[PDB]
Amino acid sequence: HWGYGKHNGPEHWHKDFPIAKGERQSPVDIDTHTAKYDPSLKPLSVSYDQATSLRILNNGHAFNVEFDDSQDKAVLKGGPLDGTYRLIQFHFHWGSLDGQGSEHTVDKKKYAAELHLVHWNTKYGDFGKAVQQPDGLAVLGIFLKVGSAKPGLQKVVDVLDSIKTKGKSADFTNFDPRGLLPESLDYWTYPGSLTTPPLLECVTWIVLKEPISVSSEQVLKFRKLNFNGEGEPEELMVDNWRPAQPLKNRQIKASFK
Ligand SMILES: CCCCc1ccc(S(N)(=O)=O)cc1
Ligand SMILES: [Zn+2]
Repeated sequence: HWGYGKHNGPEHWHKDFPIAKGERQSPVDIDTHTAKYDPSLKPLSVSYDQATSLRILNNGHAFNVEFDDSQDKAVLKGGPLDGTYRLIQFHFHWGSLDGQGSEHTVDKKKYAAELHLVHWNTKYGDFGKAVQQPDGLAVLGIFLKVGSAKPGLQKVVDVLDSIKTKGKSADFTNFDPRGLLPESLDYWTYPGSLTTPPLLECVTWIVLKEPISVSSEQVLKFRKLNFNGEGEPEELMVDNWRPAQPLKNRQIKASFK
């Protein structure tokens, strides 16, 4: 029954998921002055040209755009990563107001939202086995700020009316996630965790420095989704973000000088 409310939110999660107080939890604040350029990072490769989206689902916590990950169709390689990581889904976290919503922060700045493109390490065969490994997942995180509209987001925005409540899904084929990227692939990276229960410490985080701009109308439509199921009291799906967690014994590395 975890969620984002006062009675089931991030400050309660540790009771059922004690790893919430672990040594490599996410998100974190990215102190840009302390992060260090790492010459050992290889070029990052986002290869999404053959992506096969399938479906969009309101899971009661966010909405996921799901991909066919039965072959190496959309993959992430390079950067800090060893081997090949296959795209399985993306989703967002967002706020009730434009001044909050991101999970990672940059010098304590909160963005209006944060996109997570979730990938699993193909050496482990399936996502469920990958999440049991310290290098099982790679999540590409992209900040959203409110300004001009992001054209490649509009197809997502326009289907949300059909998945308003928890458990609803809709066909979402032929969506191109390349339309959600910014121009630059400059990034910060560090070892962390899933940001929702079960909070497993299996993620290499790659957080892009350049945000994408989305319009006020686009993010307003995110905020019309519901956490609740159909026929239940309406609880707007807003503020579905975990705050920054202690950095502990970690260093954030930058891909750029
Ligand atoms: C075991 C199922 C895990 C699903 C899940 C996938 C990704 C994230 S996030 N927000 O990108 O760290 C959270 C949860
Ligand atoms: Zn996420």
